[PDB]
Amino acid sequence: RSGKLPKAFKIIPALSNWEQILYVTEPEAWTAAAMYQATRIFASNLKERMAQRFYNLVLLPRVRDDVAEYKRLNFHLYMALKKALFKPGAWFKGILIPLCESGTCTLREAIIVGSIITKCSIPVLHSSAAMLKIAEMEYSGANSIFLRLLLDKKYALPYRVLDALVFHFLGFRTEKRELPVLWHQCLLTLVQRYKADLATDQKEALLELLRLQPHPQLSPEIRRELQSAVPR
Amino acid sequence: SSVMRRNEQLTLHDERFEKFYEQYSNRLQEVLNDYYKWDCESICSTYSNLYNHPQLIKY
Amino acid sequence: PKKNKHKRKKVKLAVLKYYKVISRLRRECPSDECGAGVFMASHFDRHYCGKCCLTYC
Amino acid sequence: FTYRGVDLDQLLDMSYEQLMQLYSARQRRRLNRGLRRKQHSLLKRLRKAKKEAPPMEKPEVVKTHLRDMIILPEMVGSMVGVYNGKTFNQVEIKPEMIGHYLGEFSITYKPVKHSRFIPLK
RNA sequence: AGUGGAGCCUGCGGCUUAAUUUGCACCCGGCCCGGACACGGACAGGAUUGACAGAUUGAUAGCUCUUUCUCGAUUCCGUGGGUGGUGGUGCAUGGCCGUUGUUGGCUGGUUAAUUCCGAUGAACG
Ligand SMILES: [Zn+2]
Repeated sequence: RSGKLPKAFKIIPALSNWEQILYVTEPEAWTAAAMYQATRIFASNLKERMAQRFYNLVLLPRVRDDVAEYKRLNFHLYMALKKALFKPGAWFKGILIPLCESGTCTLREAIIVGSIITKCSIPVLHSSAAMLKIAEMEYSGANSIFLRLLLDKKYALPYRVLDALVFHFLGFRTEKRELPVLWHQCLLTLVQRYKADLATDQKEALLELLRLQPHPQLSPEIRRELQSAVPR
Repeated sequence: SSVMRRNEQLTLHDERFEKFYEQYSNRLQEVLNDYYKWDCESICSTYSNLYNHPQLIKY
Repeated sequence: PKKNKHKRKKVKLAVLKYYKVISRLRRECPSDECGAGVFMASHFDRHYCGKCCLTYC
Repeated sequence: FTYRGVDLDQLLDMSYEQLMQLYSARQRRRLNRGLRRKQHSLLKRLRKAKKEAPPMEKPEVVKTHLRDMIILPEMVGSMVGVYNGKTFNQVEIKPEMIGHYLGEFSITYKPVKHSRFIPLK
């Protein structure tokens, strides 16, 4: 509940055989504040790789089945996930992307960790890596949220990342399945932020995408933003 | 990768992604041994109304 | 009784006190991970390593 | 002063276990049932307060929430402040206070301190 | 037979109270956290993270108050009648339950005990 942690628990960042130590500590039987303190000590004084392993093994299944149980995130769990975000690279390669090819990510987890994305400034290079590794993977109802919010981060986009994203939109030519209003929201944020970085072939490419995949409400905004774009 | 590319206008940085896709004790015994009467309405009766009268002009 | 968040004392040029001119004005941490730059906090009775947290008196 | 025909000096010199018979039944049952960690904690704090005092005047005040201490002869002369729910009452432990609880000496409630029509027509 | 009288208990009012919660809800103290967007400030000369020891405290505690060691861009300060999101709430809306017969089929410790825990399928209408 509260009070000082034992000093035998604050040495695990410097301890070698961490796997059996965490296993005998029974990772499934923790409370919220103890997990928050564990993420604090494993994101403050720790290195990248075994912190990433911690993020894979313990934190991600716990937050997943907790939001399955309660349809919300606990306060200490939210603080723990923010403290996991304090180390960018381990968090991306350990929490976000593993949840991305997990395939069973729901909308609630996606919007929660996207809110966690938006609440803190991240490095541009890790964000570009996230966009590349999320554009190379298949489309669902959850990865688009990270697309939309990390385009709303409005960073200096590398152009290979732009080629990967437009290559995904090349991947959507002739599919008939009705992609939601959130798809057009992601396209709206993309053409609102990076209309000044698009070449002409990108312009007519998204134009014929608009022709092939229409939208009764937001597609006039996409036509307006494409026709009012200053070339790079 | 793709086939449609930059073609113009000043690529700044070189987009390092090679570390992302291809990524995937005496102190012990020492801490082990360390383990073991007025209000706003009544006060209005205090104010008088007979001191600073302006001088009256009669008809 | 509102809880004000702590603010770190922004000291001017914290680096510019452990050297001369050459040598180390503070001693060095003798640990395995700590050394050759991990300088030793010298408080009025006691000595501190900021990474591995050794207690030297 | 004396308590049950016993003076304070040997009362301090008496044991914990056979002081029990001198008290009343409530206190004896409490001493049967042991004392908790906070009890010896504030015992150590009042001892430290007595130790660091100059030998001419009374020691410093030690304050607590803990209302269910029985006053033991160790505590005679101490400067103890007990929370009565809102404030702290500071009291000197007299030898006459030797049986009661601390919570008796800081009351948690305040005393209660609490024109006819005549016809004119 | 009573009640209305008396003592005591209880219910509404009212009075005292920090509170005497109400048609543990109340009070006194201590923690913990608490947007982005825009614009202006500080930031590698360094933003910021973690911390032993001692203290305040009703108690301990880098969740605070001293003294410096370290992490370094993972940033933090101010102003908005501008939105808002881990918000609450209804409708249309796709999947999925339950709802309105017939015949078969033992390593271990433990107890009085084939005792206890512990490993360990089919058709017919
Ligand atoms: Zn060291």
